[PDB]
Amino acid sequence: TIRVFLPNKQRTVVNVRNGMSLHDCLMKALKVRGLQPECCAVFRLLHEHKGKKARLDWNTDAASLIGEELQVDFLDHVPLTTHNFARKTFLKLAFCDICQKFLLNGFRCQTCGYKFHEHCSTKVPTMCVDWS
Amino acid sequence: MTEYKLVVVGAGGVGKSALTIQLIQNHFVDEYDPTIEDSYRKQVVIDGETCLLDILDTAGQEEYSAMRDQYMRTGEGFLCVFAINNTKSFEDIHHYREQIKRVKDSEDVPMVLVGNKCDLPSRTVDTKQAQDLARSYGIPFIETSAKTRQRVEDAFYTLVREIRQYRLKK
Ligand SMILES: Nc1nc2c(ncn2[C@@H]2O[C@H](COP(=O)(O)OP(=O)(O)NP(=O)(O)O)[C@@H](O)[C@H]2O)c(=O)[nH]1
Ligand SMILES: [Mg+2]
Ligand SMILES: [Zn+2]
Ligand SMILES: [Zn+2]
Repeated sequence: TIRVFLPNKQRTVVNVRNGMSLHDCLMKALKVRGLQPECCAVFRLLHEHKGKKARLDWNTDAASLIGEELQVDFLDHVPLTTHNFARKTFLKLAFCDICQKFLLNGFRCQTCGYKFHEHCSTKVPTMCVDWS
Repeated sequence: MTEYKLVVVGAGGVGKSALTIQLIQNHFVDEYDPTIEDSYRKQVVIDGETCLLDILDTAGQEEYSAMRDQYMRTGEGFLCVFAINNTKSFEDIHHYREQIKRVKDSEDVPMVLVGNKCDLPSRTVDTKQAQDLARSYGIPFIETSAKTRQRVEDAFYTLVREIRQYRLKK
């Protein structure tokens, strides 16, 4: 097995089959957490003073990393972050971005502007997309 | 933003991972991938409050090491899941109850009994059996179905309210 730390204070433990790349081991774990491998990179955690982690190719055989501890992190300057929800009364006519129904008293992300009902909160995408 | 550290425990194949992924993704995992250790984080709104759920999906038969006793110590609420078509999984609920009460060395640990796979017609655990076990514990009981997403939000939101009421001890 290999312990892999994932973005946003998450983690998972994957089984090691010889020949299976790191991409194929972490594909399901990333998709379930609303993450894409195209925006991430896998690192091998070092345990010294000079450097915390070393980048690995997504096609690296996971069998060559048994006994190590991996960490998946976002690439540099990716337009992904966490939402910042806040209560809002929509005086101007607004509709929920999930069910396309009338939204009078709901919630809104102060960054991306995602507006939704209370009972629609689970269907909101996990990652906040901000392209300025 | 307040945080709630939830722990999902139960026997193997009862649908612990299917209920969690259904909550944070609205997607039903049809395959069986046995869990080892998976931590998830999702922002939801429960009773008009922005909550940060930190869900820890555990394994069916987990190693009785210091790792298992550690997440039970830092867990604030526990979801006890059993399959209604698996009587042995319902019998294992008693062990999880007493195990959580011993590692935390306290009572009134927020807990919810969850009967999963209620969409199947081959029911072997009667609803009366689970309600009698839940009432003797003082914890709510909920029948869920990760396939059709029936009362999946009700299972986790109930556990969060149990933690809110437990945090008001003063
Ligand atoms: N019909 C039906 N099948 C379900 C339901 N929930 C889970 N399953 C099925 O049950 C199987 C096992 O599910 P899973 O979530 O992996 O169980 P688990 O408790 O996490 N097992 P483990 O502890 O080994 O990781 C899967 O094939 C899944 O599709 C449900 O509500 N209805
Ligand atoms: Mg599982
Ligand atoms: Zn946002
Ligand atoms: Zn809505």
